Amino acid sequence: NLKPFERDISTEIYQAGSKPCNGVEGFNCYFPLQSYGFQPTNGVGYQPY
Amino acid sequence: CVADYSVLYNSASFSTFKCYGVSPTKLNDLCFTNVYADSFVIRGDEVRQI
Repeated sequence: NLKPFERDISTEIYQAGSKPCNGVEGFNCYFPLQSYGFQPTNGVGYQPY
Repeated sequence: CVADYSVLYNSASFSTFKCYGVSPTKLNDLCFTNVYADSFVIRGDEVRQI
């Protein structure tokens, strides 16, 4: 977890298991940023604030 | 019984492994009163419906 008012621009691949991920993709490792699917048909609470 | 989910999850044989109440790393130390394993065969197209 980040500290108070820390910012993090990092885009390097996250590892989610015991085995290494010395590369761009895998089963137990991921790109760390995910997009919000902000469609107007989303209910409130799923809309952008 | 004692459940070694770290042996289970870090295996390569699973084409899908997905958890919904927890991130899977909690299972190594989190405790429960009982556990049920519900086990069956389906088309690979339909694993998403589970």
